[PDB]
Amino acid sequence: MKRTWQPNRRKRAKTHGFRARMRTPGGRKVLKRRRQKGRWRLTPAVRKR
Amino acid sequence: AVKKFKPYTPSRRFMTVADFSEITKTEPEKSLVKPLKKTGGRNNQGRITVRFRGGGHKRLYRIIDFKRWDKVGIPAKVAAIEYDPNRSARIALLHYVDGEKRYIIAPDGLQVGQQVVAGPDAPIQVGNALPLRFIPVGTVVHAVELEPKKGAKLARAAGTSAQIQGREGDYVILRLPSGELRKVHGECYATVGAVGNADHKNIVLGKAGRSRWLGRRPHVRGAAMNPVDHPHGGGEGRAPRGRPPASPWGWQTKGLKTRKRRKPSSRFIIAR
RNA sequence: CGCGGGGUGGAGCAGCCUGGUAGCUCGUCGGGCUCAUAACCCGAAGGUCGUCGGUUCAAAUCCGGCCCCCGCAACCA
RNA sequence: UCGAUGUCGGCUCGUCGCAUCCUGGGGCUGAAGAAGGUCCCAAGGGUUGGGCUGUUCGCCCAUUAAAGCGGCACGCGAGCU
RNA sequence: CGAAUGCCGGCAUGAGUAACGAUAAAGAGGGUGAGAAUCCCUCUCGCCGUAAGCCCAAGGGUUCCUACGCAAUGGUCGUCAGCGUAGGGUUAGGCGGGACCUAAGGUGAAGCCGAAAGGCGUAGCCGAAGGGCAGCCGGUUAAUAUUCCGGCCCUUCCCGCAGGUGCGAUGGGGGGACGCUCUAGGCUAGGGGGACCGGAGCCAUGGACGAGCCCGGCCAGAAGCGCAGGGUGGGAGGUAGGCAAAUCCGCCUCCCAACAAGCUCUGCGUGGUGGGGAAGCCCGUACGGGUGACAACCCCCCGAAGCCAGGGAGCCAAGAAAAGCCUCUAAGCACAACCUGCGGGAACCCGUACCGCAAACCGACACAGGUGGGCGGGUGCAAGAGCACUCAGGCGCGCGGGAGAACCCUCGCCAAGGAACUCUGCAAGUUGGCCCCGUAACUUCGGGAGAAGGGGUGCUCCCUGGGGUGAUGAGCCCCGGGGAGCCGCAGUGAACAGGCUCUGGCGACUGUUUACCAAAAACACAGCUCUCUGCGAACUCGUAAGAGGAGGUAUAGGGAGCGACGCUUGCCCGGUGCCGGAAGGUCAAGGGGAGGGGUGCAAGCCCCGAACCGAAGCCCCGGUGAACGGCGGCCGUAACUAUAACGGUCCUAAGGUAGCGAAAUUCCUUGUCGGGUAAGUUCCGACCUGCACGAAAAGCGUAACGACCGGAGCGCUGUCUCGGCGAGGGACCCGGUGAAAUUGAACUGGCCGUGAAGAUGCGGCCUACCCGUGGCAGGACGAAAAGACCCCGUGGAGCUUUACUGCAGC
RNA sequence: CGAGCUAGCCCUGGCCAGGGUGAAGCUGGGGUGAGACCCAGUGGAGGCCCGAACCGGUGGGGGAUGCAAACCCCUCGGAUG
RNA sequence: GUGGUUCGUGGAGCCAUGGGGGAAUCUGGGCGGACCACCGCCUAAGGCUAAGUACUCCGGGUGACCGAUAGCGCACCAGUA
RNA sequence: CCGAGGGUAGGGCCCGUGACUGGGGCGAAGUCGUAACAAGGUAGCUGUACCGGAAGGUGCGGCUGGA
RNA sequence: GUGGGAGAGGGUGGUGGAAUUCCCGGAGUAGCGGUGAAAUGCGCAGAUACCGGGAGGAACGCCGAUGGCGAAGGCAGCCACCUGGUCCACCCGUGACGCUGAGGCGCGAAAGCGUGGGGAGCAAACCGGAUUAGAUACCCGGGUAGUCCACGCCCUAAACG
Ligand SMILES: NC[C@@H]1O[C@H](O[C@H]2[C@@H](O)[C@H](O[C@@H]3[C@@H](O)[C@H](N)C[C@H](N)[C@H]3O[C@H]3O[C@H](CO)[C@@H](O)[C@H](O)[C@H]3N)O[C@@H]2CO)[C@H](N)[C@@H](O)[C@@H]1O
Ligand SMILES: [Mg+2]
Ligand SMILES: [Mg+2]
Ligand SMILES: [Mg+2]
Ligand SMILES: [Mg+2]
Ligand SMILES: [Mg+2]
Ligand SMILES: [Mg+2]
Ligand SMILES: [Mg+2]
Ligand SMILES: [Mg+2]
Ligand SMILES: [Mg+2]
Ligand SMILES: [Mg+2]
Ligand SMILES: [Mg+2]
Ligand SMILES: [Mg+2]
Ligand SMILES: [Mg+2]
Ligand SMILES: [Mg+2]
Ligand SMILES: [Mg+2]
Ligand SMILES: [Mg+2]
Ligand SMILES: [Mg+2]
Ligand SMILES: [Mg+2]
Ligand SMILES: [Mg+2]
Ligand SMILES: [Mg+2]
Ligand SMILES: [Mg+2]
Ligand SMILES: [Mg+2]
Ligand SMILES: [Mg+2]
Ligand SMILES: [Mg+2]
Ligand SMILES: [Mg+2]
Ligand SMILES: [Mg+2]
Ligand SMILES: [Mg+2]
Ligand SMILES: [Mg+2]
Ligand SMILES: [Mg+2]
Ligand SMILES: [Mg+2]
Ligand SMILES: [Mg+2]
Ligand SMILES: [Mg+2]
Ligand SMILES: [Mg+2]
Ligand SMILES: [Mg+2]
Ligand SMILES: [Mg+2]
Ligand SMILES: [Mg+2]
Ligand SMILES: [Mg+2]
Ligand SMILES: [Mg+2]
Ligand SMILES: [Mg+2]
Ligand SMILES: [Mg+2]
Ligand SMILES: [Mg+2]
Ligand SMILES: [Mg+2]
Ligand SMILES: [Mg+2]
Ligand SMILES: [Mg+2]
Ligand SMILES: [Mg+2]
Ligand SMILES: [Mg+2]
Ligand SMILES: [Mg+2]
Ligand SMILES: [Mg+2]
Ligand SMILES: [Mg+2]
Ligand SMILES: [Mg+2]
Ligand SMILES: [Mg+2]
Ligand SMILES: [Mg+2]
Ligand SMILES: [Mg+2]
Ligand SMILES: [Mg+2]
Ligand SMILES: [Mg+2]
Ligand SMILES: [Mg+2]
Ligand SMILES: [Mg+2]
Ligand SMILES: [Mg+2]
Ligand SMILES: [Mg+2]
Ligand SMILES: [Mg+2]
Ligand SMILES: [Mg+2]
Ligand SMILES: [Mg+2]
Ligand SMILES: [Mg+2]
Ligand SMILES: [Mg+2]
Ligand SMILES: [Mg+2]
Ligand SMILES: [Mg+2]
Ligand SMILES: [Mg+2]
Ligand SMILES: [Mg+2]
Ligand SMILES: [Mg+2]
Ligand SMILES: [Mg+2]
Ligand SMILES: [Mg+2]
Ligand SMILES: [Mg+2]
Ligand SMILES: [Mg+2]
Ligand SMILES: [Mg+2]
Ligand SMILES: [Mg+2]
Ligand SMILES: [Mg+2]
Ligand SMILES: [Mg+2]
Ligand SMILES: [Mg+2]
Ligand SMILES: [Mg+2]
Ligand SMILES: [Mg+2]
Ligand SMILES: [Mg+2]
Ligand SMILES: [Mg+2]
Ligand SMILES: [Mg+2]
Ligand SMILES: [Mg+2]
Ligand SMILES: [Mg+2]
Ligand SMILES: [Mg+2]
Ligand SMILES: [Mg+2]
Ligand SMILES: [Mg+2]
Ligand SMILES: [Mg+2]
Ligand SMILES: [Mg+2]
Ligand SMILES: [Mg+2]
Ligand SMILES: [Mg+2]
Ligand SMILES: [Mg+2]
Ligand SMILES: [Mg+2]
Ligand SMILES: [Mg+2]
Ligand SMILES: [Mg+2]
Ligand SMILES: [Mg+2]
Ligand SMILES: [Mg+2]
Ligand SMILES: [Mg+2]
Ligand SMILES: [Mg+2]
Ligand SMILES: [Mg+2]
Ligand SMILES: [Mg+2]
Ligand SMILES: [Mg+2]
Ligand SMILES: [Mg+2]
Ligand SMILES: [Mg+2]
Ligand SMILES: [Mg+2]
Ligand SMILES: [Mg+2]
Ligand SMILES: [Mg+2]
Ligand SMILES: [Mg+2]
Ligand SMILES: [Mg+2]
Ligand SMILES: [Mg+2]
Ligand SMILES: [Mg+2]
Ligand SMILES: [Mg+2]
Ligand SMILES: [Mg+2]
Ligand SMILES: [Mg+2]
Ligand SMILES: [Mg+2]
Ligand SMILES: [Mg+2]
Ligand SMILES: [Mg+2]
Ligand SMILES: [Mg+2]
Ligand SMILES: [Mg+2]
Ligand SMILES: [Mg+2]
Ligand SMILES: [Mg+2]
Ligand SMILES: [Mg+2]
Ligand SMILES: [Mg+2]
Ligand SMILES: [Mg+2]
Ligand SMILES: [Mg+2]
Ligand SMILES: [Mg+2]
Ligand SMILES: [Mg+2]
Ligand SMILES: [Mg+2]
Ligand SMILES: [Mg+2]
Ligand SMILES: [Mg+2]
Ligand SMILES: [Mg+2]
Ligand SMILES: [Mg+2]
Ligand SMILES: [Mg+2]
Repeated sequence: MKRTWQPNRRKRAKTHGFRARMRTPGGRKVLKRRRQKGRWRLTPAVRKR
Repeated sequence: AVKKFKPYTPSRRFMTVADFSEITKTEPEKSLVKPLKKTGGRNNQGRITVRFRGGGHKRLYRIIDFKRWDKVGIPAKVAAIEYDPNRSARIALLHYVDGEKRYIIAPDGLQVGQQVVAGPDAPIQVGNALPLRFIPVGTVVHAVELEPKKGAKLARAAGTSAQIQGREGDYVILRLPSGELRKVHGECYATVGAVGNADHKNIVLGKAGRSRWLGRRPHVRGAAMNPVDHPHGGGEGRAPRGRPPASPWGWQTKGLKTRKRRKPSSRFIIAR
């Protein structure tokens, strides 16, 4: 059947990107938490040009 | 007149379509004056706030003239009468000698080629606009302003009118389509005649689809729902209500008057 | 089986809960009116209060046990 | 037996008890014969096909030597429905 | 530490067990190799072929090409690989994206709002498979190419020279610019045919040296033409509108046009040049190379859904924006500038490999699932993207080999009987395409209808009739009709392709829903009715601002119910709701102080505090049922009995009318007649004693409609009597890889007892050499899930209201 | 933190072979005082019919440590809304 | 009308205060738990102000702290796979 | 080829029959009430419409076969 | 044909006042209504009665008749338009064109039906109050369809002279 993962680079970027997270206090805290944690990747890596 | 069909299909046996014979050879509209992009959307910034809206034909807005006092004294020739997707009435395309082209909402009896004009001057004829004062008591009228210089707001639906009843210092009394008795300021413009397309009420949609074409989504009964959804939801195999009939939001829907009492508008109203 | 409602002249109903007196209606009987009958009028009688028992100074009336009458319930399986 | 014993009826397969429906053996009979009634021995084998109902049962249809009762977790769902 | 269905780990059992992922299928010879069913090569075979073939987009991201490799990954093997090591490989002014535009939406200076964080928010900005925009055809690489190279062709920009003109904008206007369905003409794509032109070869096995078989007979292309079509009127005056201005546009007014004549713009045809070019055969490659060839490269036909495109015609639901483009002027500039022609010079950034219906994307897997767009050849079946076969192209689905038991899946066939099977004809059968006869009740006059039931269907020869395209003829192509005749069991000879009726229920109907057990009679629906709302509407979301409603205005918008259509919807307003009542009763804060207390020496200061004044709500008075709801008991009575039109009485707010009625409703019940049957708890018609119908939670009907539910009959069958044979895939045996839940340990028999009451394990007796293998499924209260019912717990949640208590709201 | 599954709405694009039946409306004829209306012919309507793609998920069987945490075979509904 | 305080409307002050009314400048004002007298204490409606105190990313010392199933999640290129 | 007739299939008229049901005819002395004939104690009749155990009543218009 | 006349003859548009009902204002107090008599009912929440104002619907008093017109059903305030029939004078033109009329076709009171509109009075149904033995009636107080209009149906009558 159709599963739940339907990859889209634009969506992944607009949805979970560094700039989206930065836009709101909710998201800014996510970066803070991930930084303090020592996460190698703050936001998902969306590729291609 | 109303177009009628033979039952060559079920739902074609009741279906019924407007007569478009008053639609003069001018079916597609007029750029310049109108159209605008019209912005379909069944809801506010976010959430739906009027249920069951959506779908249905794309539209172009015809930006019509609801304040006729710009062109006081300037007459215009009625050039055409065309279909307007965004109202029950039809609209008149008129050419002002000025050059300017406006649409007026098209009254019953309006003929193409006719002369029409607005102002204190203005022969009392179908199509003309006047401040309510100079209009003879008892004449039927439409596109009436509520307060002066604020635009036509009463009687624009197809086949509607108001009748002038009497006067009272600065106000003339109106009898509105609903039957209400209203004091409306003398200085309010209103155009003589009834609205026309009066056979609008006689049309039978005929099937579900037609409803959808006009963007009317299926309306579901409270009875059909559940207690979470509606006061009428549940219980077992059908149910008669079990309380005084209500809206989904709990207010009673048979009888409960809802106009706020202390409206300052009150001292200008005399009926139902 | 459990639940609670009734048994009052010939018929249908009051009366009880706040015991002490059984009343209304109809029908029955005698008298009248009419040529006559019905209607009307004037008068008149008729109830061991379902049946056993005590409760009491006294039970239609309060309390128990049976007697038929009516209405309710009888559910998860 | 609730850290589960699947619960009606049908179906397949059975198998047992006899307080025996049929067939064998009998006694009494208000047993002439034939046919019954009834009781006593006896389970070795038998114990049909349908209409209606989920039905068990039952009621009919047409036959029969007869159209037996009951147990086996209202036998049988790691066999079916 | 021994138990916590404990935690983490390791290793056992089941077990050499089930499996090895589509039943599209394989065999052999030769190579390589330490080692081959599996790797390369060849021959033969089978499978896709509106794909299982090629081209995009998304997503993936080294998976591409090559050398050397086989420990692992591959469901076996592997010399192979999408795997391991290394190296190479993606070339653009013209394709796509960006230095262009705007959509919903986002963002957002002005502005408004919010305890904060933040929420709105016109102008502008951002935002794309939408608008705008200049590249076609061939060649070379192991791997890239509309990117390189070849030929032919364009686009901007910047500086020049040459000629024209009032040039000039983010501002005006015009255009871009828009639906659906049906379409005409002329073409192109693609396809068929050819005695003609080009070709290696070919006569097989009885015949054919022949218009014989086989292969192939194009591609691109500026100008100028040619054909088809798209667009457009030209003058002059007046001008108060397009938010400054206008020579523009708009509105009047006259003349000329009414035509595509003329202007331009597309597409196609031709085009200077350029390019490709088969089968076969010989080569050594994994693959591509030469030869055929100096290839030929020509006529006929069919022909689009594609091109001309902003084409036309009808309809109602009435069909984006902005820029590029044309123009009009404004400031300003007019030694500037802009247009046209020519020259030279400038033209950046990112993507470009490969997979791409799948072994590289989404599903933990090399997964039988999912995944948008374009091409998708031929022949035959009426047609088509259907179906059968087959081009090109691509596969034989990464375990094999044997055997030929039960039993299972998938299939085929059956005497006689045809529903007896069964909860049901569940399933399976029959039927099946086209043409032609031929068709009922009913009906809203459409339909019912493919009603039913029928016949025709091939091939041969003769005669004969319309078109199409060609000239009016030839052919090639599409449709017809008539007449003889041949053959078979059988002619849509294979494949795709209704079983038909009758009568009830429910719902009108197409529609919609429980993604992953219910598709319905539930939802919706047109339509009907009630009720709210006069517009800063009611209603909804948000504290707000604000937005929806709606850029709507009572023929409009919200809420409820009912649900096409026909005939209809009775009576009760006592209770509850809703509505309407300047009276009255009651009523909080506050107004009011008659009056009483606390202090003080007093002036004072501080409390209590009754009259009466005080809203809405209630109470009370009214109305209202397509508002919540409701719509009776008993006793008698007719000249056969029976029965009760008739009466008496109690009670009510009023006591169910019509129309249905043992029902989707009927307990007693298989009610009672009647029909269908040999037989009928079901079905159909009736009676009515309606446990417990009933009129908009609508009542009684209704043609048509339905994967809805019930009953009946015909037709037909393996459903059955009642089985039997046959096929393929497994099962079984050999080689290879090889799991699982489960498991206190086990050396694990019957009966009769007994035991916590159903024993392999206790008692007595009975039987029983040790161990396996294919099978059946009675038992181990077998496995699986801390029972889903039940009850408990002062455990939890969703729900309702005249439970309490608050809160938003009014 | 989630509408990359799903539920609706908005904006922009796309897809729906091939047949059937043949409404209005025109056109001619008939009819009439003018009509209505009736005939053909044309016309090409429709939550219309058959049937692919495509969107479904009706009935049965299979599958059930599956190929699959919804699948496969036969069968069925819609397919210009 | 509320918060703060041991204070939950209590006899409820004091300190903060959203709403209404609304003074004085020392013979002025507040408080000393309703209030009033008396006796006392402070001087509101402007601000600033070390130190003693809290913490422990980071460096150092020390442990009747662990010693690779412990000790931080990580002794190991871990907020990695 | 035709063709008596036989078979399958579907329609047309007619007759018989049917639980049950509708109203109808006739049947000496059954119940109910009084509609009509006298102005019939509400003038009557009437088409239509609703309602009622029943004659009947009533609404609207009409008639004189009444005042 | 020529020239005249009477008419509630038909259709559409427009319009006048009287009266009833309701709302509003004034003034006004204890009953009004109704009948054979009563009661339901209306009214101190201010009725009836009177004044003034507004709204709306239907019907046109006097003239009016024993009258006029129409083929019938029918048709009545007033105005205009559109329009049918008809009588009279003259004897002007035609020149038998004549009468009836199966079917067909139109017309057709009232009540009723459809969709829309309107609704003042009245008024089937219905509810009450009296009268009755009962009264689903007569009388009384309410009241819905309807009566009114546009259009479409219906087609019957004591459509009677
Ligand atoms: N022939 C009379 C027709 O039927 C009806 O009349 C019938 C009934 O009304 C009538 O019934 C009458 C009754 O009215 C009257 N008051 C009492 C009488 N005993 C009855 O009588 C009836 O029954 C008896 C006995 O059985 C018979 O002998 C007698 O013939 C018969 N008429 O009997 C008639 C049938 O015979 C209509 N009313 C009348 O208009 C119609 O024309
Ligand atoms: Mg525009
Ligand atoms: Mg947002
Ligand atoms: Mg609904
Ligand atoms: Mg529900
Ligand atoms: Mg709720
Ligand atoms: Mg609720
Ligand atoms: Mg129910
Ligand atoms: Mg409810
Ligand atoms: Mg339960
Ligand atoms: Mg248990
Ligand atoms: Mg256990
Ligand atoms: Mg024995
Ligand atoms: Mg014997
Ligand atoms: Mg047995
Ligand atoms: Mg049993
Ligand atoms: Mg038992
Ligand atoms: Mg059992
Ligand atoms: Mg089972
Ligand atoms: Mg222990
Ligand atoms: Mg352990
Ligand atoms: Mg373990
Ligand atoms: Mg095993
Ligand atoms: Mg085995
Ligand atoms: Mg195996
Ligand atoms: Mg395999
Ligand atoms: Mg090797
Ligand atoms: Mg094939
Ligand atoms: Mg790699
Ligand atoms: Mg490779
Ligand atoms: Mg190699
Ligand atoms: Mg391997
Ligand atoms: Mg694998
Ligand atoms: Mg590699
Ligand atoms: Mg740049
Ligand atoms: Mg940009
Ligand atoms: Mg932009
Ligand atoms: Mg925008
Ligand atoms: Mg924002
Ligand atoms: Mg673009
Ligand atoms: Mg480009
Ligand atoms: Mg490649
Ligand atoms: Mg210029
Ligand atoms: Mg511009
Ligand atoms: Mg512009
Ligand atoms: Mg030979
Ligand atoms: Mg060319
Ligand atoms: Mg200007
Ligand atoms: Mg070559
Ligand atoms: Mg077009
Ligand atoms: Mg712009
Ligand atoms: Mg490339
Ligand atoms: Mg590529
Ligand atoms: Mg594809
Ligand atoms: Mg594989
Ligand atoms: Mg796959
Ligand atoms: Mg797909
Ligand atoms: Mg075909
Ligand atoms: Mg094709
Ligand atoms: Mg195919
Ligand atoms: Mg057989
Ligand atoms: Mg046979
Ligand atoms: Mg048969
Ligand atoms: Mg049977
Ligand atoms: Mg059986
Ligand atoms: Mg059946
Ligand atoms: Mg079947
Ligand atoms: Mg059926
Ligand atoms: Mg049916
Ligand atoms: Mg349905
Ligand atoms: Mg679905
Ligand atoms: Mg489901
Ligand atoms: Mg379905
Ligand atoms: Mg909101
Ligand atoms: Mg708004
Ligand atoms: Mg809006
Ligand atoms: Mg509405
Ligand atoms: Mg409903
Ligand atoms: Mg319903
Ligand atoms: Mg219904
Ligand atoms: Mg009702
Ligand atoms: Mg009530
Ligand atoms: Mg009430
Ligand atoms: Mg009331
Ligand atoms: Mg009230
Ligand atoms: Mg009050
Ligand atoms: Mg019954
Ligand atoms: Mg019932
Ligand atoms: Mg049968
Ligand atoms: Mg029977
Ligand atoms: Mg029977
Ligand atoms: Mg019901
Ligand atoms: Mg109801
Ligand atoms: Mg359906
Ligand atoms: Mg079989
Ligand atoms: Mg086999
Ligand atoms: Mg093996
Ligand atoms: Mg042993
Ligand atoms: Mg035992
Ligand atoms: Mg032992
Ligand atoms: Mg033992
Ligand atoms: Mg077992
Ligand atoms: Mg078991
Ligand atoms: Mg178990
Ligand atoms: Mg438990
Ligand atoms: Mg408790
Ligand atoms: Mg036609
Ligand atoms: Mg069509
Ligand atoms: Mg369709
Ligand atoms: Mg299902
Ligand atoms: Mg279909
Ligand atoms: Mg406090
Ligand atoms: Mg103080
Ligand atoms: Mg102090
Ligand atoms: Mg102090
Ligand atoms: Mg400080
Ligand atoms: Mg560790
Ligand atoms: Mg260690
Ligand atoms: Mg008959
Ligand atoms: Mg009879
Ligand atoms: Mg009478
Ligand atoms: Mg009488
Ligand atoms: Mg009388
Ligand atoms: Mg009458
Ligand atoms: Mg009456
Ligand atoms: Mg003469
Ligand atoms: Mg003469
Ligand atoms: Mg005549
Ligand atoms: Mg009438
Ligand atoms: Mg209607
Ligand atoms: Mg009245
Ligand atoms: Mg009397
Ligand atoms: Mg009355
Ligand atoms: Mg009539
Ligand atoms: Mg007369």
